[PDB]
Amino acid sequence: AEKPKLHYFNARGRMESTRWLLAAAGVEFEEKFIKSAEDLDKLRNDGYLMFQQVPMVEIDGMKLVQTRAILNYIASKYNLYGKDIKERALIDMYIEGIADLGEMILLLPVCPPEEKDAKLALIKEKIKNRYFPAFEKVLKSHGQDYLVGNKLSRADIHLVELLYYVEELDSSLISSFPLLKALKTRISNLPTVKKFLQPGSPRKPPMDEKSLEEARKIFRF
Repeated sequence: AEKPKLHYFNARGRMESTRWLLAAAGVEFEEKFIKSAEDLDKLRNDGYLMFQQVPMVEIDGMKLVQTRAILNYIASKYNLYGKDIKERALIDMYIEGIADLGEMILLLPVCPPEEKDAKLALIKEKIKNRYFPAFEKVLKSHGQDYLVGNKLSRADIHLVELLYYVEELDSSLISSFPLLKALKTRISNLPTVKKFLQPGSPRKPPMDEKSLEEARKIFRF
């Protein structure tokens, strides 16, 4: 069948968790990078972006926009979304907390510089006091290797992706959560994820100053 095609900037941004999810599911995909304002204008004008924004993923005849719509579909299609309505509820609750914290971290770079130290301070405090205790509590409550249903789900993938970003930000934040460390290690050793973490995969690097400043110019934001 049609191989999924991801339209995004050549950057992590809002497409990276989709790259993680597809790669962890063992699904081949290709990428079409938006290099210029002209590239974005053309996708807009031609009608392929419902709300004039990317990420956009072509999969199974559809042109999907909205990160959560994209991820929701992929997770169902490849059975990473639980076995029933009640398991989806747990997965949804888990990954929405991950998304909330991920949104903060996602936006720290474009945070105005006079307010950036306090944004970071607050982020670190929510990690140690709100989010990391909540997932450690889940893992300790059942002691199993996966967050939900004793079976790999999107929740494990999204969580461990976030754990890598939190390491980039501050290695010490995970130090008092041994079950999160153990999750990160096990998920990273699943063959599909291990390959995704090795060089040459579609996994994207952190944004750097040159790349951010240049893209701020090209796309005026």
